Amino acid sequence: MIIDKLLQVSDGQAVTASAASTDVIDFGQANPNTGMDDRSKMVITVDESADAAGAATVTFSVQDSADNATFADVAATGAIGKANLAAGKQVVIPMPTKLRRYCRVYYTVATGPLTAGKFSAQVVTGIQQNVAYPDSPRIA
Amino acid sequence: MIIDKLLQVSDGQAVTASAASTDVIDFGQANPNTGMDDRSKMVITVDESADAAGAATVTFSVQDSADNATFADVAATGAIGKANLAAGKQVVIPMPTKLRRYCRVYYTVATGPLTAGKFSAQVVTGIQQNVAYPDSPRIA
Amino acid sequence: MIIDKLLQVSDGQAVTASAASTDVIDFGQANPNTGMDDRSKMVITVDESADAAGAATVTFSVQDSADNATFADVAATGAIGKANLAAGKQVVIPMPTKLRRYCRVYYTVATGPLTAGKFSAQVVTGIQQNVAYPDSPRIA
Amino acid sequence: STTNPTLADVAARMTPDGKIDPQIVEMLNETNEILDDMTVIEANGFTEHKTTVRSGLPTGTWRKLNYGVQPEKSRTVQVKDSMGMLETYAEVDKALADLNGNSAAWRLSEDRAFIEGMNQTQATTLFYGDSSIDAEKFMGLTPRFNSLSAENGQNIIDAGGTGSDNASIWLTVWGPNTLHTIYPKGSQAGLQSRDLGEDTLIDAAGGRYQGYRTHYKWDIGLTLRDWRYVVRIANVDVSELTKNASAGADLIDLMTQAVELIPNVGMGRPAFYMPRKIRSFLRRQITNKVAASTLTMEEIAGKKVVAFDGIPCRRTDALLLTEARVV
Amino acid sequence: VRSGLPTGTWRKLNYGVQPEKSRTVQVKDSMGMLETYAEVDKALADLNGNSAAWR
Repeated sequence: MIIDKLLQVSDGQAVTASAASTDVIDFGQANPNTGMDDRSKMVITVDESADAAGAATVTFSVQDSADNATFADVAATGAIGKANLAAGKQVVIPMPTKLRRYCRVYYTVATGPLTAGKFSAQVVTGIQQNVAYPDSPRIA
Repeated sequence: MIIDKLLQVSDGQAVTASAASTDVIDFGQANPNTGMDDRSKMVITVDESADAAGAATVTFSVQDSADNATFADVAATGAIGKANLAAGKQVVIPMPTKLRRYCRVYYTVATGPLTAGKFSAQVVTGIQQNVAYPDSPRIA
Repeated sequence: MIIDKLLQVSDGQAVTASAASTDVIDFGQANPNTGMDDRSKMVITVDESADAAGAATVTFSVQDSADNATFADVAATGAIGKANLAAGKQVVIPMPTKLRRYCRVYYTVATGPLTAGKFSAQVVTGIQQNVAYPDSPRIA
Repeated sequence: STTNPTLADVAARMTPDGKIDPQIVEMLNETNEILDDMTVIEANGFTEHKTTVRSGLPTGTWRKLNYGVQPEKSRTVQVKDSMGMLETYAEVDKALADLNGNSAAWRLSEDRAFIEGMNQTQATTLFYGDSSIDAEKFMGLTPRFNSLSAENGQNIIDAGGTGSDNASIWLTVWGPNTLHTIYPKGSQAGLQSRDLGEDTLIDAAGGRYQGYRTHYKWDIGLTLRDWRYVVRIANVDVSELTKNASAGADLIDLMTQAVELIPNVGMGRPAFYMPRKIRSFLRRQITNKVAASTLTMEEIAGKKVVAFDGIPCRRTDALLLTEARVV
Repeated sequence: VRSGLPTGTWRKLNYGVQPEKSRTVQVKDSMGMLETYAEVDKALADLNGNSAAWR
């Protein structure tokens, strides 16, 4: 999986409270709409695990702003549970089609606070997803 | 005397107690074994002088380890006396033939503690060693 | 391993108490400084073994003198333990870089005294040393 | 504390009374060969390789008389999978390389070790490619077949071992539509050693340095179009192997049943990849089964395995011998 | 004799990865001389004419 280091935000951020990503992506325009390249997508990988007091959930969500100051959600995942965040779980959020300057990634954490677990968010084209599909399944 | 920025260890350490060197050389292998090189050799320079309560000696000695933690001497000089350590006296230790990862230089100081004297250790190829030799000595 | 019959000292000496070498090398000059050949090196080879009541160590050390009267260390090894002195172990001392007339070999035996063990000390140019090196080491 | 590493004054370490040692004995190079055997085709998507694969058949129906039945729809999912780039620079302070003029001789002796280091890494990663942990690497042969529950789980053959001292053998078919590597638009595969020439460096302080540098791109991905064409023979406890196909796990049946697992070896070309340790016990086990049969006096050594079943059986070192047993 | 290969890295776009170094140690091995003289009194080799036959 190729990654652009510049489109990388949250390099390996330790998500404990419901906090935002470290870096905020700045496009060189008011309406990048790079959701429109029909190719870009946010990926959040997980390490090491959704360790928590539990039961907790982590909602990954992309946010836009006009300026780097006040954000609002443009895509969201849903309450992905702890123990669905084993080391190695690509949560893909497709890039929203109407992007504005300054995209960020927020982590909506359901109580209690996550105690250990990093996540790395990046815009790629595109993910490595080739899971095996059944064949017979009578044989087998 | 040409020098490797990295093979410099203990830059001008004001060795007062019988202490080990500041920096520990980490070779990148289980067995650098650079004595077989027949070229590398440790040099410890002295400045300004091994002034102390006296009469004191500093036994310079190299140490190996498997890991950067527990050392054992692999070569040594002997009790080099004070006033044999004026500013400008290289005590050269040829490099032990059977080195390990992580080499360092220990300054074994016999009592009393040194009051002044830095020592500069580095691995070079090779030492600048030109002692003057007699002439006749009849004439004159 | 080529040997000069004249630099040969301690042919197969039973070093039991902490003693000196039998024979003393007399170079024909005040300061041979034979470390500068960067080629000459002391070797103490072992036979048959360091049997002692144990656990004992043998710190081999080269000594110079101005005249053949009092010796002083100019090189040393460190406490080579018993059970590292099986029949067949070259313990190499690189030639001290600053030699005087009359070099000898001292065997500083840490207590208790050795019950059996011969040693061969001689200056050679240079040693036969071919240590086994890794393979992969993943396979196998 | 511990100081290092670009290229410390151990050019000394590579020379004689003289120049850089040409005849250097290349120790840690191993002769694994998927890299030679592997097929390379440009990947089709932007930096991934899409592949449409049939997911559901229309079934048809037995139809009772006078009754107009449902139309069917053949459902079909597609999968895309990515590449990764593996590349490195190789710098030396120009002052260190220049002495005794072994500037070129050095660049060279260092280079041989770089080629070998890349093959070493590429093949070690083609088998243990975790794109789920390392993110940056393309995903290889494990854990595409890992848990026995996975849809290609039938294709991994449990050798029946247990504990950590156990390998796996691979059986694949390299060909356009069953398994291949993929390289980008428009970077070519594989390993490109471009020599950057002399250029300035930076001392960590800022304090100027100056040196040579060499690049080594080699960017591959890996289509596994369908897991039906790849079968893994897992938990081969290697300590328990015996030449008498006796205690522990036999290779020859565990190997042919892997051959029967492939739906027709038609295209492109099959290959077994076994750890060298396995290849040896394989040679011995074969001659031992044939020994109770018909082997001549002179063919007592046993021809080294070449074609197991008319499938080249390739030795690959960059393949772990102490692998965790696959639950 | 080669002691270590450079390991390389996978690099994400726009991000320079560290240079590698190929470590390599050397091992030397010695000789020994094996020789003898073989003297014969010249008179003994010459007699009954076997100088070269004896030699």
